[PDB]
Amino acid sequence: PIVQNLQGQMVHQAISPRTLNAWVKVVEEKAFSPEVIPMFSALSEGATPQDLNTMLNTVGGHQAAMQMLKETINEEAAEWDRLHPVHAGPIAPGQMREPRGSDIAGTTSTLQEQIGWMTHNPPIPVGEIYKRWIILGLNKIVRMYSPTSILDIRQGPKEPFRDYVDRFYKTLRAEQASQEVKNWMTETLLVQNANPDCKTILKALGPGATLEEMMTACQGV
Amino acid sequence: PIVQNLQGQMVHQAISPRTLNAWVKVVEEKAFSPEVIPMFSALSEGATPQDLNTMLNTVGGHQAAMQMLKETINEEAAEWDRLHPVHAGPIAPGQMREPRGSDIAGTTSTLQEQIGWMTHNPPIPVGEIYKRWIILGLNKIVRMYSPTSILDIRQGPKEPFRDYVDRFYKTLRAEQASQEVKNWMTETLLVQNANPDCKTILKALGPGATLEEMMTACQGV
Ligand SMILES: O=P(O)(O)O[C@H]1[C@H](OP(=O)(O)O)[C@@H](OP(=O)(O)O)[C@H](OP(=O)(O)O)[C@@H](OP(=O)(O)O)[C@H]1OP(=O)(O)O
Repeated sequence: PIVQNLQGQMVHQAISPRTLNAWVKVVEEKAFSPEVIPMFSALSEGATPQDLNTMLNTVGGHQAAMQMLKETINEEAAEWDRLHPVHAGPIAPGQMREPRGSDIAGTTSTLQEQIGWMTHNPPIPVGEIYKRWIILGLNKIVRMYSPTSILDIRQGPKEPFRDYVDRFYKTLRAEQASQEVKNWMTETLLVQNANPDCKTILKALGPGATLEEMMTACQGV
Repeated sequence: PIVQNLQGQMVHQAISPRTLNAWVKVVEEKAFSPEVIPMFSALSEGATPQDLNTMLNTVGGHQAAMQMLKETINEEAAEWDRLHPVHAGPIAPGQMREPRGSDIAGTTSTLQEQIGWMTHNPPIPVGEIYKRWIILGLNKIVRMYSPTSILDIRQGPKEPFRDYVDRFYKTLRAEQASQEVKNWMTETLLVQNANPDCKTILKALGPGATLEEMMTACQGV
């Protein structure tokens, strides 16, 4: 985080040990359930790339996943570097050097330049692009850790409908696809994969039946 | 048919050989299934009654069918004679005479007469009336040659609903009862005769359901 001192100049503030330990416990306990992404984005609000690096390195276990995240961050940094070629020439006192692909990731940047980049007007959000790369990696990790694809979620012969819907929507949350495909999956795959006992009821209800109506109608079975 | 020559005068043009060939194929191979009527009504596009008789001689091979067709033509001609009593008196020399029930049927008329009748301002259609009588006869023949009654169209244990609906509608179009009985058949007899699973879904769907919703809800069963 970045805060203003008494004089009003921006000063970095280290993350409290409570937040850091909460994030570490979330990563080590939850495996990589899909709710880690919102929790991470809530715990890392307006943080400098050094803070993100601390929040990532501090994790003790799940080292394979952190390695995959390292690979994804490196690929995104290389692509960004290719997109922005270096402008040769001395930097005027009124500006600062343009951050390269690895300057964003914090492997070759000091704290002061990172503070200066996004506190400048107009701002260049190093933190908000680094967090985008990290979240893009976490999406792949979460998708990998989820057991089964959405197309293989099937209600058992005896399973209650509420548990089946819970499994289906957990898997769909873990799924990686655009929003339109997710809407189609919600509309059709839910009815299509049900057990024979509830499939007839769901078809008889109609094509525009809301989730509440389906679950209250299939409550007994 | 009727065409305009190089001098702007309407002149009869004979039916091309392959159109008569197509009609002969329709008569001899379709076994008077309910689709003979649309194909006749297509092949006889704007034909003077001489061409209608030329196409009709093909049915002369079937003794019973031609007898039914001739009886219906004669009955409609008698009704036409009754409803249009011949007026005795002088007529404007710029107008043609009046077509008798045996002159709209091309039995006692010449080609120039029918050309003048059809190419008139306002036109007096003889081809269309003759075609309507022929279609009445063909409706009677198609009804006679039906293979099964509407009450015997029952979906099989595993026949898809689409095939059953197509069979049912073909049989209903052959039998051609009145309109209200047709609506009652479509609404109720269609649901009644279905196989147990589709019957269950259709009953649970509700009463007064359009065909689209029935076929959409009963798609994969
Ligand atoms: O009554 P037909 O002698 O068999 O005439 C047909 C007819 O031509 P017209 O109606 O212009 O006389 C076809 O026209 P369609 O209405 O089917 O389109 C045409 O076929 P094209 O459409 O391909 O022109 C075909 O011509 P073709 O011989 O090139 O197949 C031609 O048959 P004839 O040429 O033997 O008269």
